[PDB]
Amino acid sequence: GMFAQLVAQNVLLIDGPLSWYSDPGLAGVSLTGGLSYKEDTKELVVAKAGVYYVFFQLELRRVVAGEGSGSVSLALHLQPLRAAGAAALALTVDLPPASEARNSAFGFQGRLLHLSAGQRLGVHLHTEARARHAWQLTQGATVLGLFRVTP
Amino acid sequence: GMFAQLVAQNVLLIDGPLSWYSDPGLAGVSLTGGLSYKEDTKELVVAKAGVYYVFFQLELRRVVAGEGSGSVSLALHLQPLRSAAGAAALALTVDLPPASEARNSAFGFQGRLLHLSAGQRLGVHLHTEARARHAWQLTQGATVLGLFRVTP
Amino acid sequence: GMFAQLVAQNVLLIDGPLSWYSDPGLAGVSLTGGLSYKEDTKELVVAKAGVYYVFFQLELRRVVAGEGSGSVSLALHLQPLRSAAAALALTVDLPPSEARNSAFGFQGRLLHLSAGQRLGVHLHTEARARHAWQLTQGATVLGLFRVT
Amino acid sequence: DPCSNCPAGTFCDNNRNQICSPCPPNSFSSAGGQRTCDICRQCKGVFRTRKECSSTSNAECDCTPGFHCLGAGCSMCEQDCKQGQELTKKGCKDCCFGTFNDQKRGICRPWTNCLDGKSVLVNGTKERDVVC
Amino acid sequence: DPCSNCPAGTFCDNNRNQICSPCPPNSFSSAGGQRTCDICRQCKGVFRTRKECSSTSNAECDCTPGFHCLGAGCSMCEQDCKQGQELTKKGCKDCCFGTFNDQKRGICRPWTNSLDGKSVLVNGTKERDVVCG
Amino acid sequence: QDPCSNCPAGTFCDNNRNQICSPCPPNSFSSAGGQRTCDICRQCKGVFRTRKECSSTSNAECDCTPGFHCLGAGCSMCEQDCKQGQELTKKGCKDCCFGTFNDQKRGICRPWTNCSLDGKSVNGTKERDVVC
Ligand SMILES: *[C@@H]1O[C@H](CO)[C@@H](O)[C@H](O)[C@H]1NC(C)=O
Ligand SMILES: *[C@@H]1O[C@H](CO)[C@@H](O)[C@H](O)[C@H]1NC(C)=O
Ligand SMILES: [Cl-]
Ligand SMILES: [Cl-]
Ligand SMILES: [Cl-]
Ligand SMILES: [Cl-]
Ligand SMILES: [Cl-]
Ligand SMILES: [Cl-]
Ligand SMILES: [Cl-]
Ligand code: NA
Ligand code: NA
Repeated sequence: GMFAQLVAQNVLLIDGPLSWYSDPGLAGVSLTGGLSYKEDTKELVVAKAGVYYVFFQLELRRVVAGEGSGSVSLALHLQPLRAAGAAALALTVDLPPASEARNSAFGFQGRLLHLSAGQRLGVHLHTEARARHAWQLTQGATVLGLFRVTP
Repeated sequence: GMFAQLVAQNVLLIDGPLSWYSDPGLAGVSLTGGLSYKEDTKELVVAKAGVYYVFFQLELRRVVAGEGSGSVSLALHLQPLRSAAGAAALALTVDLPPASEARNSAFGFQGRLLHLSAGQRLGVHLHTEARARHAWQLTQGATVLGLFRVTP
Repeated sequence: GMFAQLVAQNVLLIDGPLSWYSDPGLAGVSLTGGLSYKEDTKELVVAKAGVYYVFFQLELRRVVAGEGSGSVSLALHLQPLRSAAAALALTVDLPPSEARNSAFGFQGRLLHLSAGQRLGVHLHTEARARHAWQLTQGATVLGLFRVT
Repeated sequence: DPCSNCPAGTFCDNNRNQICSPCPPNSFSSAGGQRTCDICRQCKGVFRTRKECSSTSNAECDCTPGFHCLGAGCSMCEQDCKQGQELTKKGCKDCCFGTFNDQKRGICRPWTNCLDGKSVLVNGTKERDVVC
Repeated sequence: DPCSNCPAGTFCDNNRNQICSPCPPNSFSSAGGQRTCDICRQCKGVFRTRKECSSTSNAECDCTPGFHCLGAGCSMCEQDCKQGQELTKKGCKDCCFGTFNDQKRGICRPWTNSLDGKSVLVNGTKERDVVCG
Repeated sequence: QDPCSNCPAGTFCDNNRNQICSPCPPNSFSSAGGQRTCDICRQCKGVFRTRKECSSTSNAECDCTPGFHCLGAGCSMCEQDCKQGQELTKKGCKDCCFGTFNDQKRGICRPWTNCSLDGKSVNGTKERDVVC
């Protein structure tokens, strides 16, 4: 087929681009057909042009008790810019206040995107820092995926 | 292929049916195969019958500081009704956080497989628990209805 | 094609495995191709091996006024164990108030599934008056379709 | 279409040549024509069955003893209104000023006026009538 | 590619042989080359239109009377700063200690001064200047 | 029969290259034989420290940095060291109960000394033993 799924390496909440596990021996990871990962630029590279369902998942875990609040965002950016500062897919998850047993936070978003040949997909993580040491990415749960819909 | 995506035109929170940008020159918008949009009835019209994954996305933005609370809902309705009455094939509620420390947005996503008939018309009703309907608004280019055919 | 959707039977919040409506005469329910449901073990059985998009939906409704809080979780488990000692996992927080009487969850990903792979879903609840909340009927859904 | 001849209580079975199969257990169809039957409403926990599910109509719920329905179609139960309060459509609200309710599950009556040419021995509250 | 010759204000129409179609109504493209046009920013409710949407540039919003912009690109409106407060980039914050603002939509000035050799008839407040004797 | 059933823990059964047993890739592990993939190694960063290194055959274990201590099964979160009045339990640093005190940080609650049973005069608090 024509699909891919990547699992984020990052655990700490640092403003900047996410790195991705891209080896299909890893669980939760797939690359098939004309899809590949540039380790240097941290980009998912699409070989054949078409319409894809693209989704990303974001899960956070409280790691210091009774501490940490704020907001965390993911933003998918295309390259080449298929306008200015175009965010093809964007997800914000609110971190509940420091309370009775709300130690996790989930986000899922999906849509159909038209993607060109050689289109590069990268994901920027932004965090509204409020004790960003008290929260961390849940490992094996921040996922970027896509599969081709166009036959 | 066999798919479509529409972007809502609406920005204000008014009880009633959503209008949709349906021109494929617009970004985030696609119509392909036997799929079309009735501008008058505000309905997405499916030509070929089958099983589709249908999703919709809902994003809200606080537009007056320190103000606005409540609840906002989307409801997909089929026509003719695959069944009964008041059948809501897909339904999403997003809670608006209270008027607080920097919670100025709100996201919703829901998806499922739906069996859709030939000529099936899909429309979306927006409902709002008005607490402040002036304080919150739909985030533009982010309230999306989509589907693609799963049946070969 | 190659897909299925199941609707949970369960309404009460009880720790344990979910039962599923699996008859395609029911609304919101489909089974097509090599996909079937074991009524006894409460498992969805996959015939042909491949990559599937698998999703589940979870909706809760407050059923006693001014009461009930806590947390509710779904967990998909594969059998045989494809990799180690929860393939998909969703938590929804129950709000503590001014009319938040519902709670939604959706999660989806691509999963590699083997021939005869059995998918079952365990419901876990952080009990805090678990009589005050219930599953919204016809809204807790497990689905998948084949991508390969 | 042939589906337009399947009566309420059956579905039009697309899997077996558009034939009219009975609705499967715990489901119903209220109209003829339907390609599927909707699941029967369940009434469990705080809920109880007022009306049984039939092949042609959905079940209706009520509340267990100690509780009473609320919302359209009994969407939730609410604990029986206490001493100071009274049952409205949108829940057990407090009695309004000048009125009282003495019993549980009761209705607010207006305070007696002590216009009657007498003295207020004891003041009126949300739970209790004026004393004279 | 032929799309690289479609100017800002058109899109490169993949549906009709890579030709340059005008952007459709309520959309724009700010660069040449684009395969689609972005939706025009809407300015409704509390919002008003500072700059109209063109085929080549997005609309800019401002706020209605009684309210003022906040955030980059006027992301939200805020009610005009009251008596004790003052307008900052991150909202109407209170005047600091030592300072006051008397009018609505005003700016904090420092309290008048013991250094002038007079007595405190009335004390200084977040809303009101000191009243010397 | 199944060739994957002969790949030992610390490899995966590589479906991409004719069911052969490849080593687990860096920062992954497999604790059983047979697996078609290796699970990602647990990361221990920020407040977390590494108690046990990830191997090809076992996941890494985390502990907490100085000033903090583990909480939950498998050290799911860290918690600041219990203060003066409190004591460490499985579900977090709770207050010392009535009748008991803890004087030091990271300490354990002992019961208040009795002045009346010892024939003397007295007041105890959550932080401090009784003023005999
Ligand atoms: C009753 O309340 C009124 C004021 O509403 C007050 O004047 C009067 O003293 C009260 N009487 C008693 C008996 O408490
Ligand atoms: C100690 O507390 C008790 C009540 O718990 C009380 O009798 C007494 O006032 C207190 N003694 C002193 C010395 O403060
Ligand atoms: Cl990291
Ligand atoms: Cl292209
Ligand atoms: Cl509008
Ligand atoms: Cl697009
Ligand atoms: Cl179906
Ligand atoms: Cl509608
Ligand atoms: Cl049940
Ligand atoms: Na134009
Ligand atoms: Na690797």
